[PDB]
Amino acid sequence: PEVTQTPSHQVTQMGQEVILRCVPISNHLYFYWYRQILGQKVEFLVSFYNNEISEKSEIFDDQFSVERPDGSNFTLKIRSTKLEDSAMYFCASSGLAGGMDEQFFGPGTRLTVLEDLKNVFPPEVAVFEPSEAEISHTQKATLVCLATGFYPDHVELSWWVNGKEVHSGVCTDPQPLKEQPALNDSRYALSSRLRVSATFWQNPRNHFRCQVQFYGLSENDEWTQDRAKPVTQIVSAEAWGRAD
Amino acid sequence: RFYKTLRAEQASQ
Amino acid sequence: GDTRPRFLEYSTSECHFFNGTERVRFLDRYFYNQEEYVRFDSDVGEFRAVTELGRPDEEYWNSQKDFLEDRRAAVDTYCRHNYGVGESFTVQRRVHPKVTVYPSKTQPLQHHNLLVCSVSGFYPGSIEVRWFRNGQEEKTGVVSTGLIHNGDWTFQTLVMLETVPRSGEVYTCQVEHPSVTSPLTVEWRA
Amino acid sequence: EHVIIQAEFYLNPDQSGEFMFDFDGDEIFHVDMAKKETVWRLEEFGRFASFEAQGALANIAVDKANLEIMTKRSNYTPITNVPPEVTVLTNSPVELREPNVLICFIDKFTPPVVNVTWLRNGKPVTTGVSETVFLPREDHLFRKFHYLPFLPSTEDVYDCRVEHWGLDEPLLKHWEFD
Amino acid sequence: LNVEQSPQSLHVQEGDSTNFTCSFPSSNFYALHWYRWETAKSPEALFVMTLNGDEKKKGRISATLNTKEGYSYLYIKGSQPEDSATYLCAFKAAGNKLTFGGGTRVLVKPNIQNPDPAVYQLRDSKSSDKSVCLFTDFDSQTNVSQSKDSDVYITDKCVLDMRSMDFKSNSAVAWSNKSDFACANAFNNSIIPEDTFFPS
Ligand SMILES: *[C@@H]1O[C@H](CO)[C@@H](O)[C@H](O)[C@H]1NC(C)=O
Ligand SMILES: *[C@@H]1O[C@H](CO)[C@@H](O)[C@H](O)[C@H]1NC(C)=O
Ligand SMILES: [Cl-]
Ligand SMILES: [Cl-]
Ligand SMILES: [Mg+2]
Repeated sequence: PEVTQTPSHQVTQMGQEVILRCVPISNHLYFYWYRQILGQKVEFLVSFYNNEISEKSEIFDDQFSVERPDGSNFTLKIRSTKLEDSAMYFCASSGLAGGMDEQFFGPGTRLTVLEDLKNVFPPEVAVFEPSEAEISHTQKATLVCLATGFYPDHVELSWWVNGKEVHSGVCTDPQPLKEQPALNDSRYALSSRLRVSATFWQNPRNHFRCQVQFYGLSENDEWTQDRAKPVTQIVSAEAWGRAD
Repeated sequence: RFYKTLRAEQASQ
Repeated sequence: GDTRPRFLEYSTSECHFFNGTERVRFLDRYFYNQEEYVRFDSDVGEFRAVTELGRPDEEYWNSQKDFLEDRRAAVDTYCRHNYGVGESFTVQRRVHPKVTVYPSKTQPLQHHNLLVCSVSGFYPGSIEVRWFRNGQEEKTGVVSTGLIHNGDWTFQTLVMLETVPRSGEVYTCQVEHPSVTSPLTVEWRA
Repeated sequence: EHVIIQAEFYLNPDQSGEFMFDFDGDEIFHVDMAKKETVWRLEEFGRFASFEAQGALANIAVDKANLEIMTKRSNYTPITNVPPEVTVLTNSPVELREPNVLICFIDKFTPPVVNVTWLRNGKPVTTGVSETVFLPREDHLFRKFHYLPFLPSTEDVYDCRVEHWGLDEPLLKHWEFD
Repeated sequence: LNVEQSPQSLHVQEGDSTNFTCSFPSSNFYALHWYRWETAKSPEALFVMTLNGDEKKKGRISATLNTKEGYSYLYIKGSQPEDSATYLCAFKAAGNKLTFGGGTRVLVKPNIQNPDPAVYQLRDSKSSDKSVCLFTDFDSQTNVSQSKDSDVYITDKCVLDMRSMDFKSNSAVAWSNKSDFACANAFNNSIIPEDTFFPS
């Protein structure tokens, strides 16, 4: 019983039209859109009920639009993106037409609005094998994954052991760091660690993989540079078990 | 102060 | 005029106040084409179908605990709240009645005529109008139109008296109203 | 003893809706469905109190949805028209030359749709004209008031022409000085 | 119109209690909502408060409402690591739109048992590209200060839990593309305890 939002993240050029799609809870009566600019408060945009706009933000209408095409989907359309449209877009729904209940929020779409797509770069992903010293001292093995040089911010790092995603023994930086912190178009770096028992790491029939999902250029975006189009992609690095 | 509306609910379908 | 069928959805949310706000009875009523089909009475505590038309709503609305709870709390959050919001210009609204005394017709002395007492532009509705022949109250021959609502926070009344007047006669009209400390008296003589 | 009523309706196919607050038979305010603003009965009430028009607009939306559901539920049973009683009266006792107001009180009718026009010597008047919205009643029928500020004269006759679907032809209520 | 939350950020040691406040208009009140918002998750409702003086409990989380004064208090008793989230409060007037506060970002500092602070050097990815230093197994009191040098990169502390093992640990990472960079000098700006193990 949840609200779903696609895509997770989106990169768009300034001035272009964007469509944030959403799937409210099936039997819900009221549908909403909220947005949050980084470091700012979650702000209301629009509410919708029985095929009509109920309340709208003082900004909305002059810029945005909503549509309810079928009894399953709800969408938000930004006519012409601006640098100030860079926010996390939340979709919500509530069951009662009276409003005396909670609003269920979607996971949100991270929209990044850029002046130019030229500075978009996918990450480089590398895995650093555990220190033999660490093994000899703690009988534990820490693998380190680094995702570097990506632009813009927000990638999803995951660890896979023998084809299965692992969450135990894992920790990833909640926020990435800037490579050239002076620059405003500065690329990012993100790290993560996976810790296992020395026995587990020493078994050579154990495969370790680090995956980074990057959200970049779209199917219909323009690309004129010599380097590979920085499209949405999964970049990965791997490590095998060493008996040592 | 504010006059409060008693909010209405959608009927059974 | 236009003969197309009409469909009317009407709802009332009633707040009945007894002894200030000491006792409050709350009612949320639903009508379809003049027919009340479902209601919530604070003295019942839940939605109850009035007709067969209300049945689905009765079971559906009582199954919605957030909505049902809003109704169980209405006596305070809604009724008493709203009572306090306007109390000073509503329960405390006091408008002075304007009093005029005149004969209806230009009929000569020793013959019948109707003595009119016009009480107008007053608030609230509760008013006592009394007719006096020569200091003594006349209970008979008093024709009232009753309380007339002007639909603008003012009332009016025409209290007429059947009169066969004499040369010495002094007719006096008394108006008792919440907005007046000293009861108003207007006199007419032949 | 006091009664506070929140009265709301929605009518099809007219697509006409109404939201009002009533205190002891008098209107406190209503929400204008065109302007989407709160219209206070006496200007002073807007100085002593507040209202968020949105609560009323949200309730009208629901009444509109509930009308669609109740129509289907009743197997499209239409409303029976109850024609109105019309009374013409004055604000205060009439006196030639001193300004007064003609009150036209339309009562005990349903649906709450009425075409009301003021006639002076058979011709229509709109000067200084005001009206109320549809007011509630314990019997669930409606009330309405129309106002005409006028200068009492012996040379003038007034009429209030009322049109309701429950009336065979338009009802006229006469007034003249006497 | 306006909702304010205090404080903006908050640190609390595992097991300890904390609380934070929400201020909303004292006029046209219908509801006050509290939402829990974890990092990559969606904001999930904790409470919908409508009655003045009501106290609601959802396990170790409590909420109080004072409508006359225009304030709400959120209480977290015996704070757990899973309680780390941004707590948002939203005010509801006559319509359905929510007016949000700025939130209270809660960081529950975990209890670290068996602290063996150490700085290791992992074997570089084929080969070499960069050198990576790992500062692990330190106590929650040890603060990881920034790089200081523009050529070196240092990430803030991070807690990893081996659920099966019931073991929790801190870690920070240091890296640089050549040449003088080494383990001992890696975490200079940070307060390194004297007990910190260095393998030679
Ligand atoms: C409902 O409406 C239709 C058409 O006028 C009719 O066939 C039917 O008899 C009505 N009654 C019921 C109970 O459906
Ligand atoms: C009122 O006036 C309009 C236009 O003449 C008309 O369509 C409507 O039916 C009339 N309403 C009545 C007679 O109730
Ligand atoms: Cl207002
Ligand atoms: Cl709750
Ligand atoms: Mg208020």
